[PDB]
Amino acid sequence: RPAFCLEAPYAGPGAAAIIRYFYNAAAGAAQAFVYGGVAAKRNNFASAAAALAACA
Repeated sequence: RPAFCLEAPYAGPGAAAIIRYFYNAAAGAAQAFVYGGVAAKRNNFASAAAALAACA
């Protein structure tokens, strides 16, 4: 499992309210989070499926 899959989700400083997915390693699950539209980190995916494919 890539190390970035352990990062906490990062909304960043933007003002958009975009639904994105992160891998929650403790939950063994991809979960939705709000991304502000800038300054993304790597644990940040378009869908649950893309999160799981990278990290599960």
